[PDB]
Amino acid sequence: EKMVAIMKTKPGYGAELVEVDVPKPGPGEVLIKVLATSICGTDLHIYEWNEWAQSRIKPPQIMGHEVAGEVVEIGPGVEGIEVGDYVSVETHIVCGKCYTKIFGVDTDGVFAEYAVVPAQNIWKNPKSIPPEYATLQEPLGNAVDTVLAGPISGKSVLITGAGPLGLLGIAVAKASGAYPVIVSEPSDFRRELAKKVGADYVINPFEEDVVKEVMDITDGNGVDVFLEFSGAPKALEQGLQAVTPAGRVSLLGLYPGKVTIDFNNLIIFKALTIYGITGRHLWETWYTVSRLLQSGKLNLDPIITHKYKGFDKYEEAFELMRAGKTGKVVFML
Amino acid sequence: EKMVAIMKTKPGYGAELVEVDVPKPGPGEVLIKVLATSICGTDLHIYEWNEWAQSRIKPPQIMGHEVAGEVVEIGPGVEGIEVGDYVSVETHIVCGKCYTKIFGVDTDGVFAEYAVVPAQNIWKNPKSIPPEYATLQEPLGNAVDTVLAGPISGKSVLITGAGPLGLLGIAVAKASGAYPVIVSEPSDFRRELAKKVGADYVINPFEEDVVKEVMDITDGNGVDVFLEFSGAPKALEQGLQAVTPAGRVSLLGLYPGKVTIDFNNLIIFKALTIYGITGRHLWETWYTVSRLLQSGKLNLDPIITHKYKGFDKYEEAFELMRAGKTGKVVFML
Amino acid sequence: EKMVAIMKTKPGYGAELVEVDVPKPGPGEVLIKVLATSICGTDLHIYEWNEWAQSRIKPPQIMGHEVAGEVVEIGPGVEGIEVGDYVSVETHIVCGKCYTKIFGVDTDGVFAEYAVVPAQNIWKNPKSIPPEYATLQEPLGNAVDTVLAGPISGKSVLITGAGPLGLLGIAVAKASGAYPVIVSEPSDFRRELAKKVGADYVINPFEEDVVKEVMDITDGNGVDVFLEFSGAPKALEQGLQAVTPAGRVSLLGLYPGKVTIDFNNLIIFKALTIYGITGRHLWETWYTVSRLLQSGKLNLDPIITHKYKGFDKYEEAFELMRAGKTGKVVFML
Amino acid sequence: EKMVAIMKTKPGYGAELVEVDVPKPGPGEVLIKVLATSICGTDLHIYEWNEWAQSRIKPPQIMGHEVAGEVVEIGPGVEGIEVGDYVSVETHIVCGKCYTKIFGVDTDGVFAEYAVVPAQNIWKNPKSIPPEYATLQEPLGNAVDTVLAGPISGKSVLITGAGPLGLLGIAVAKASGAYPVIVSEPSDFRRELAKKVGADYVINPFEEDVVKEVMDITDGNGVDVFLEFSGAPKALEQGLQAVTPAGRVSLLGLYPGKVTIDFNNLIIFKALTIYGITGRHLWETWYTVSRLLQSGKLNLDPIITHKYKGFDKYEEAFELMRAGKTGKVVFML
Ligand SMILES: NC(=O)c1ccc[n+]([C@@H]2O[C@H](COP(=O)([O-])OP(=O)(O)OC[C@H]3O[C@@H](n4cnc5c(N)ncnc54)[C@H](O)[C@@H]3O)[C@@H](O)[C@H]2O)c1
Ligand SMILES: NC(=O)c1ccc[n+]([C@@H]2O[C@H](COP(=O)([O-])OP(=O)(O)OC[C@H]3O[C@@H](n4cnc5c(N)ncnc54)[C@H](O)[C@@H]3O)[C@@H](O)[C@H]2O)c1
Ligand SMILES: NC(=O)c1ccc[n+]([C@@H]2O[C@H](COP(=O)([O-])OP(=O)(O)OC[C@H]3O[C@@H](n4cnc5c(N)ncnc54)[C@H](O)[C@@H]3O)[C@@H](O)[C@H]2O)c1
Ligand SMILES: NC(=O)c1ccc[n+]([C@@H]2O[C@H](COP(=O)([O-])OP(=O)(O)OC[C@H]3O[C@@H](n4cnc5c(N)ncnc54)[C@H](O)[C@@H]3O)[C@@H](O)[C@H]2O)c1
Ligand SMILES: [Zn+2]
Ligand SMILES: [Zn+2]
Ligand SMILES: [Zn+2]
Ligand SMILES: [Zn+2]
Ligand SMILES: [Zn+2]
Ligand SMILES: [Zn+2]
Ligand SMILES: [Zn+2]
Ligand SMILES: [Zn+2]
Ligand SMILES: [Zn+2]
Ligand SMILES: [Zn+2]
Ligand SMILES: [Zn+2]
Ligand SMILES: [Zn+2]
Ligand SMILES: [Zn+2]
Ligand SMILES: [Zn+2]
Ligand SMILES: [Zn+2]
Ligand SMILES: [Zn+2]
Ligand SMILES: [Zn+2]
Ligand SMILES: [Zn+2]
Ligand SMILES: [Zn+2]
Ligand SMILES: [Zn+2]
Repeated sequence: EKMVAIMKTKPGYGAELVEVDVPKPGPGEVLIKVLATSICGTDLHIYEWNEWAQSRIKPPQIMGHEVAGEVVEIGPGVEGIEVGDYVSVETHIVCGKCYTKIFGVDTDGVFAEYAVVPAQNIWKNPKSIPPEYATLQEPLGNAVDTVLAGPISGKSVLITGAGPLGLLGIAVAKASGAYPVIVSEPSDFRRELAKKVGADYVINPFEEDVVKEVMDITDGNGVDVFLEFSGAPKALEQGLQAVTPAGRVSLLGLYPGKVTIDFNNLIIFKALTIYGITGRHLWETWYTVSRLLQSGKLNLDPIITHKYKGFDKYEEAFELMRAGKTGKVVFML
Repeated sequence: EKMVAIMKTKPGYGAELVEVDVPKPGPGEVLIKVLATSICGTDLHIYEWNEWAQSRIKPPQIMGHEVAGEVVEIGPGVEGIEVGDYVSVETHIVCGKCYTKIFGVDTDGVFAEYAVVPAQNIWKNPKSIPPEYATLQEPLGNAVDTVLAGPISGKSVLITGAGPLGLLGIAVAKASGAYPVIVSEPSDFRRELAKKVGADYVINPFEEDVVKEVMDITDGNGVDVFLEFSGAPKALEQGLQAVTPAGRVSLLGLYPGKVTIDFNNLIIFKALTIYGITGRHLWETWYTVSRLLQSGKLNLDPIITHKYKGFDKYEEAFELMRAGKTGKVVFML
Repeated sequence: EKMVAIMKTKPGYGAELVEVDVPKPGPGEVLIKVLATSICGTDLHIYEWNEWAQSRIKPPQIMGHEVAGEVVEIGPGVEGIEVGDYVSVETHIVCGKCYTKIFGVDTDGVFAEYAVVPAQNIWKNPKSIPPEYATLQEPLGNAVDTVLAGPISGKSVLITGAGPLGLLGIAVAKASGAYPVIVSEPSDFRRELAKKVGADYVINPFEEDVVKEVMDITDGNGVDVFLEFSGAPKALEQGLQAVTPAGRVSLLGLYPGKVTIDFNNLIIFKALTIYGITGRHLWETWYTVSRLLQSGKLNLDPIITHKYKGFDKYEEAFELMRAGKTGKVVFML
Repeated sequence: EKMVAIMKTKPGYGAELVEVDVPKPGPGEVLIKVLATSICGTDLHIYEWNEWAQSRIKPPQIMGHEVAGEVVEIGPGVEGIEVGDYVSVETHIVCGKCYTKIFGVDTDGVFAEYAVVPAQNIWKNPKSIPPEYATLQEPLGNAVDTVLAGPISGKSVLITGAGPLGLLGIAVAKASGAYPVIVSEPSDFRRELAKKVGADYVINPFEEDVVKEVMDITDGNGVDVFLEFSGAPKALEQGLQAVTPAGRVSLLGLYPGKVTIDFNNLIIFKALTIYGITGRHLWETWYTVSRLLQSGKLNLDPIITHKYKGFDKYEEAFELMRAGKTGKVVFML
């Protein structure tokens, strides 16, 4: 039995759409049939084959890691998982000995009709959640950990960056009672998506003064919460200036390099609480994500800008991403 | 200049609708013109004149404490407040020396066309918030402190009691991303109001087994959060049984007397976190309430079951309350 | 090769000192040579063979669970543990699937010269910690989770109950900067031990009014923290009355049955934070315990009232415990 | 009646020891007789008259702000304070309207035999606390807010900087159960003081590799808590590298200017919690400080390196400070 897969055949740009054997689940593994799979920034780096990918990816290897699938076969030893289960996957494979590898980065991914998954990284989904939303749970998890690092209901918020993560952040913040949610994004396309998801105010940082606008919106008090989703040094500076004294900051975005910041006046004298964010990858975050999805309060439709039937148009998909003309791209099978 | 007022003229049942002089604001006080004022359980006790009222109320005295008004005159010394300001009032008058008196309980209230208010208890409202909603801010504050005593977004919740406070609790929980929100209320009328506000599931405790139903809804895990809004001993027992181990409980409801509870198995062995709730009455809670109101996410319309024009039908209003046929009653001026 | 062991041979009172084969470690297990082992309340119940033991203990079975030992042999599969390692044991054997069995309760214990231990429940000890202190880590863990459930440095504290757990609680609280630490204990012997460990004030509840004394010590403010280590209904009532409004309570002690408490005035109106405590049994607590032991700040010497060489005098040990004439009893090998 | 005072007579270096009228307390003020007063970094800047002082100090003005005194006269309106009360002073005079001025910076200080103090900034001291320790409460408050920003008992700690604040930090951390407490300080004199206060390990950053040493002490895990008390850019970098992933950081030290930091790897990928610290100046911190002082657990003797009788040798005192040959200097009256 053969299957179609988007694979990084060798070092270099792009990828190849090929047909390989349907993998067989070994001890502690299960086989899932892919229903939907979405593309992430990490996948784009592997595609473009940058410095990062050039040092960690070992081709040939199937790409992708975000998925919504159905278990079709369970390997030896597996317990608690049955054929027919609707599932998604946690990408971080931890060892549990730390004081490890990433699914779809150090192993074959889910951009194929079927995929092998370690049983321990399986998350069961309620049948009511559509595949196109279920596949966004890993990214949603990062957004949830960023937004909910502290209290947010009835709090004013400044979100810098409206890429897919920032958009998911807006959706989580609004569903969590945040108001007003202010979003700064230079891209016209993404700034408009932010508005559609639910941003109460949007700011174009290349045409307006972010801090001034925030001060106007918050009557000079600043925002209670600043969430950094862009990775732009300037945005970090602006948010630290815009956050109210004793406010909370969550940093998810990754910068080009080191950043030069006025710690004395913006962090120390303002007595801020700053949380560095990276994926929890523990079930607690997944429980929160699942419930928010089941609640119907997450306005995700505007975020899914592209839905492809099959993997055939993969090249077009990756190109649209590089051109910054996408929110979230999903492959439907 | 005279004004109409609902006043507790003397000890006994009921109250009198009279006309008295429009009060004049003294040092540290301001005069507000009432736009809307709502009735609370405390007001009903003063009306019925029970043991509690019989020991603290000193008639004659104007009733009521929940209000939305406009400042028409500022007394001597007052700073930061100007004529024309749209405001609401914090009822607890604290001393700031503790490690005191209640507005509308130990002083004249707001069930009149005008009312004198200590400047320090004034809260300025954004002009966008309608009077009928602004007057519910004190009760909303109790609901916010109960619901938001801990994390709630993407958490399952059991609310026992759907009286006005429980209804406001449901509205706050839903706006805060809680799901599913399960409400137990024996009253058919109020149980239906709960559904209209936004309860995901409702339970009639006199016809169903609360714990069983919760277990069914949560697949045997129990709820992450239990909020007690009824004051019924049985409900407290049920919630403690229904809450997941290591879950959180917020207790607002007041019981008839002491309660007998299995601490060993329900609290200690389940490692619960229990918060006793009573009104914050500090600005932080008011900031949260104001933002949630401005967000438009609080489904308050179903809670306001009665809107009276003027105070003339006050007797009918209080009677409907005793008959348990109301959510929140508001007087519009 | 044979070894001496204190074993519950059959249903009934007492136990037998016998000689059995030195167990052999199977897959995922290791064999430790016991250096020191201490007696706990649970062991006494198994000895006395009460209702609880009569329903869970399946004789014949080696008693005891608190230990400090040295690994002498590692079973198949075991990684991270080498022969010669100085270790202690976590008693709760969890499954990791919950939203299980207890070492020394549902399995052979450590009251023997050698004992088999699941590798996953092994905790490595720094060689600087003496065996007689290392064996008290499980009980210390319960005390740490109770005392440190919230902030405690520079906080006033009321501890009810000075049994071994309460004594360990006093030691942890003092090492953590608590002051003053007030201890209520009716037993003259244990009340004196409390003073020796480091209690700043002691109260004899059968001769004095606990709440009055606390109020005198705290100038009418009450204590910031109330830790219940007795399991006595009256003590729970007194602590809830003695704790300052908005204070914190940690409940570890287990009551005879249900308790009748004034929730309205003592918990709700005082806006308390109540934590039900039961053993963490996760590494975080063990890390805290280990560091506190290494710090030399825990005054444990007064708590170890009896040190026996070998198991021969086991009957005398258990009897002294029932007579309430002990703090902590340790068997040295 | 005249009194001696250390006063900044005019712009420029140094100060003058003069005799002026004993001030009289006006409305809301009280007069205290100084028993002990200590010198702070702020006082040294006013003495040296740097850019900061050159822009905020308005001479003539009495210097100093840290004090332990006795109330000798109460002004009009004052309540709750009686002649004979042993007190200390909170330096931050807040307005309570914020979403202001500093005692001893924008007003006459306490380096005189008597001083006028706003009643609201008075803190009553237990008579058991010696004047030389009571006068260190404001600085201790900064140290407490830094150390206790999060949990610390049984946690490993790295403190960078052993100036007076860092020394007080070490004393608070040890009294709070921290272990091991690692201190990095280039000054031989201060590094030795750190050891005397109670540091478990000391590091000379100009002769050793701080991170390497921390890794050796913590077996490659890093410290649970990093407290920055130096204000040195390099120290901030080292602590962020030395703190364990998901650890906590408290920043009190103020840097020369902006700092360039690797946010991606040290804060974001390590999921740190960072607290910017500046003085609480609210009673809660004062309550904690007072109890820790009453506990006798703070090893403050080594920190007080100089005790002067009277103000006569003020010039010598300030010079010793600039030469970095002091811990804390106290004037005894
Ligand atoms: N810490 C973690 O664990 C983690 C995990 C995943 C992704 N990330 C990071 O989160 C960030 C967002 O990732 P993404 O997938 O949405 O990528 P993205 O490429 O879509 O970038 C986010 C957005 O920032 C916008 N932006 C650029 N300069 C800006 C400025 N000055 N102000 C406001 N917005 C500005 C861009 O136009 C873009 O739309 C990245 O830095 C990514 O590397 C972090
Ligand atoms: N702690 C505080 O600071 C504070 C402040 C205000 C009000 N309260 C209390 O909050 C509670 C609710 O007040 P409210 O104004 O909404 O009053 P309410 O009279 O409307 O009572 C709440 C609801 O509980 C329902 N109920 C009765 N038995 C029940 C059961 N077994 N299970 C579920 N529901 C049951 C009643 O039918 C009613 O609709 C009261 O106990 C009130 O005294 C507490
Ligand atoms: N929740 C958990 O996970 C857990 C785990 C272990 C032990 N425990 C419980 O912790 C408690 C203490 O256990 P222990 O081993 O120290 O037992 P213990 O028998 O030594 O009892 C504690 C002390 O309470 C004292 N006491 C009795 N009445 C009192 C009163 N009115 N006021 C003050 N003190 C009073 C007794 O004299 C005794 O010294 C028990 O209830 C035990 O069952 C709970
Ligand atoms: N944020 C606030 O509210 C606040 C309030 C008061 C003081 N402070 C600041 O706290 C800090 C400490 O003040 P202080 O009075 O103890 O002053 P201090 O002059 O005594 O300086 C602290 C110590 O840092 C040491 N140091 C210098 N470079 C170092 C390095 N690379 N590694 C380790 N130690 C190094 C110095 O030798 C000195 O002993 C300062 O930056 C001060 O301005 C902050
Ligand atoms: Zn992804
Ligand atoms: Zn704009
Ligand atoms: Zn434009
Ligand atoms: Zn990741
Ligand atoms: Zn994940
Ligand atoms: Zn009310
Ligand atoms: Zn039903
Ligand atoms: Zn029915
Ligand atoms: Zn109230
Ligand atoms: Zn209030
Ligand atoms: Zn034990
Ligand atoms: Zn006594
Ligand atoms: Zn006696
Ligand atoms: Zn246990
Ligand atoms: Zn344990
Ligand atoms: Zn100072
Ligand atoms: Zn060294
Ligand atoms: Zn040297
Ligand atoms: Zn200051
Ligand atoms: Zn202060």
